[PDB]
Amino acid sequence: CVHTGNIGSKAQTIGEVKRASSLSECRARCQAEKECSHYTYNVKSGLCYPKRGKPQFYKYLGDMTGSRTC
Repeated sequence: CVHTGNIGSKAQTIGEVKRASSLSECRARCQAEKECSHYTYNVKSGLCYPKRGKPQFYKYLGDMTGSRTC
């Protein structure tokens, strides 16, 4: 649900990519958008990708995709 994985999602980010100091932060960033079904937190650059709609998973080292909430 919210344990790293290193999987990126090709699902459209619901807005501008905001950087998050933690994956936890990016979770709250997803909790913000009602459309957000999951988020891809790129821990590597520290970027948070709150993503809407259905997901699409790919192997990206650094991308932690939390399924919105666990």
